[PDB]
Amino acid sequence: MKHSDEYKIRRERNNIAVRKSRDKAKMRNLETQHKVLELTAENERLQKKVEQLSRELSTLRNLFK
Amino acid sequence: MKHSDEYKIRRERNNIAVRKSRDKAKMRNLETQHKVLELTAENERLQKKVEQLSRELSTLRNLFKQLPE
DNA sequence: TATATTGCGCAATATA
DNA sequence: TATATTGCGCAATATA
Repeated sequence: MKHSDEYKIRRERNNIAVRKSRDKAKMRNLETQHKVLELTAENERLQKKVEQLSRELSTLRNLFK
Repeated sequence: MKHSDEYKIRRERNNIAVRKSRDKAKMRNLETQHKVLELTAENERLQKKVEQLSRELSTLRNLFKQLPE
């Protein structure tokens, strides 16, 4: 029923709502992808810190010898 | 929209390709969500280890500085 | 030549 | 009444 002016307005508003809904869904998907990058970097940083602390513990303990 | 047989064949092939591409993208999203769960559990393990070792080092440093010269 | 990926429209459906 | 979400599809673009 493309000719009705009420139809044209309804499609106009739904197209706006559809694009808004899909935009939000895309941002949620990107946020999840970004969380993977953040956690990967943070886990690498924490592993480096584990290794640094272990080196410092071993150096300090060598003062016993 | 042509509407030749060549056009109908091209639309059919693209429609199949679109569904296959969307299925793959949705599966990637599911894998990414699982990856977040795996990395969060690993992050919690690493935070606990860093805290444990930091306390151990702090206590050992305190012991050594209680020594006289 | 082809398939893969993408933003979008439509209408049905879900929800307020 | 309204906006929000989604299966199906289209055509432009990206890629092989």
